[PDB]
Amino acid sequence: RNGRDSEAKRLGVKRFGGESVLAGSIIVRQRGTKFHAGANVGCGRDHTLFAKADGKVKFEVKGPKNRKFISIEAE
Amino acid sequence: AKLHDYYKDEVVKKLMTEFNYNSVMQVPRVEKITLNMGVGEAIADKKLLDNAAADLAAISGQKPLITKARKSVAGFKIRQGYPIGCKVTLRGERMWEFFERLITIAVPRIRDFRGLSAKSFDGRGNYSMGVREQIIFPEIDYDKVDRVRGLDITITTTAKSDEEGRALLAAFDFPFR
Amino acid sequence: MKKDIHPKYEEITASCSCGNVMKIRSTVGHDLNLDVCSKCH
Amino acid sequence: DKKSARIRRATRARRKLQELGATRLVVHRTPRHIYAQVIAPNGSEVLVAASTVEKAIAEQLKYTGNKDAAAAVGKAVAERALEKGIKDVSFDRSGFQYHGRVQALADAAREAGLQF
RNA sequence: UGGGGCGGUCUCCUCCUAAAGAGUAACGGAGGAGCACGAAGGUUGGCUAAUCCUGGUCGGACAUCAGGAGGUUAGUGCAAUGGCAUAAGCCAGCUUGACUGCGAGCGUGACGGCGCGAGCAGGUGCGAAAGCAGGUCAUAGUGAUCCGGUGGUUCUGAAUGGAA
RNA sequence: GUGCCUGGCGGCCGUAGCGCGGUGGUCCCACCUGACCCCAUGCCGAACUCAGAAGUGAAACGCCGUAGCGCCGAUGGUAGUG
RNA sequence: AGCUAUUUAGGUAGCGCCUCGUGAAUUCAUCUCCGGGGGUAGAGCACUGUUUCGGCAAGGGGGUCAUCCCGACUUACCAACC
Repeated sequence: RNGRDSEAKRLGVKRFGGESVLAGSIIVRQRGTKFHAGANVGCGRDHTLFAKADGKVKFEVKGPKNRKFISIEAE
Repeated sequence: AKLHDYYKDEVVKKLMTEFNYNSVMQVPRVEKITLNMGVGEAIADKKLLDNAAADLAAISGQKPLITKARKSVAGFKIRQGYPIGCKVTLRGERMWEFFERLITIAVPRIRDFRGLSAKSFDGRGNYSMGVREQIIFPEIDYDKVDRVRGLDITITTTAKSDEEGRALLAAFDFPFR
Repeated sequence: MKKDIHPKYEEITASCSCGNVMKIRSTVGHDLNLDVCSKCH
Repeated sequence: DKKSARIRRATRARRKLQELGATRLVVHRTPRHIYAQVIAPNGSEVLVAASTVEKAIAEQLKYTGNKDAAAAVGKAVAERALEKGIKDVSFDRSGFQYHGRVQALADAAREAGLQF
């Protein structure tokens, strides 16, 4: 048997790279840690990446294991 | 330790000519030895381990560590997190002192033992040997013991070759064959 | 050496009828004689 | 292995500091010698590197590798920390157990005047 | 309900459906929840597998020892997806932040409502300190309003002082 | 003027990594001796730590070769597609 | 002629969509250049599933038998894992 499905959680990147954001704005709502927090970016309890300061988003790849990092350049 | 200095003198000069070791650090040094006591009957008897634990401590000079059940084998009625194994490691000064306790009076105490099954190696210079009894060790009182608990000894050295590891056993008057 | 968990030792001279009487840090009770040993087997 | 495990033991707190932007103070400890240096928050350049290998201090020491020697270098770096202009520094474990000489070195920085 | 009686379904979570933002239907396809934990929570410190390969008291492919390869194929209170060693996985010490008052700015909704959150004030705890802690790896574990109960609080209390 | 040495902290995360062979020790480093006590092992100075240090370059680690693999990789064609 | 909810399903309410009024920032749209995360088409077989035949081939059965506990040969037969 089946015939039931949950309602979508509306995830994804809320603010794409290259966007001037305000502090506290949500950048990425994910389940796991597909994207790790970088500079001026905090990671919520729900692994939701938000802005610690104002500035433009800079999606980058760092670390020895090549994982994506989101940093904000307060410019 | 009497044979620790005995090791420091005649064993190294013996090794320098047998395999032409151009370094004294290139000689295999006898490291830790473990006295394994995997009882296996600890499925319901909590008291059974305490004997072979304290007895293993009586055989050695320290209290052994209780080895918990790693996997979950339904065949032996065990799951992850069950106290069943028991082991004690002799390393350092007391490593040599216990070696004296065995190769002098305890090894010839094994019935009809004039030579050992030498081909029981690991492949990387370390020797293993299990004994079915406990009586062979001088610490056993014989009359107070209620069951034959056999222990297993591992000779972990830094030797990489088995015959080079057995060469280390040769310098300690080991009855082989 | 962690305290309280260790049994005590004693300077036990492994006595032999031939003369292989040598001291061993052991924990039995006394010094006993026997024939079959390292150099009397 | 010893060295490899130490680095994987220190990397936890070290990543927290590079996001905190704090001026760190790393400590390298070996049986024969003990090092202590200051690193600017950018991560590449170092400022003051006072260690036991500096013979200008070894001529006043007995044997590099003991507690008092750790207290000697901690004094030297903390004094030169102010001599170059480093006020507040965050101490770093660098994987070493905060008990022996490292604790002696950390005390030496605190009694000299360095802030932390 | 492809007409109805017989069986299912109705709220919530995961995957596919779903056409690389989000969303996205079927009596379409696979599964689960209606709790749990005083610690499985916080912090400090430490540690890291599975699976086999060898010689081994009983003991054998299948306990336990050591070596080796191997590499996260292990594990994560629970379903699946994502995540994880800087471990969130495992062990231990110390503890109660499973804290009160707020909340820049945000994501998600027609709305009700839900979710994330730096920083600020009081005060508490762990660590030498830097710092960290307002539940748990995250996503389910729950329901509006009315009526009424228990405790606190002069805020009101229909002449005034009280009380209901 | 710098060169070869090791060690420390990063940038950059495989053209940077394994594998094989060859070297390296005054210095640095690792290993090593001892451990009543600082501290520690749910057993053991293995690790942790202190006090020290003779010896060695074996192991580890560094470096030099080797491309047997790994990894990297256009031009062009093809698949697909607005 | 959609979304959400509804003893709701040819009804109704909120938002979307239309009109009139008023008020506002090159605000909005098209193309070019630049900055982006995506993982579908295609492609591929490390992982996750699964295919086929072939090999190993355990349980072995039964006989030349042991005509006691073993099991050798074994016609060859699926063929747990790899």
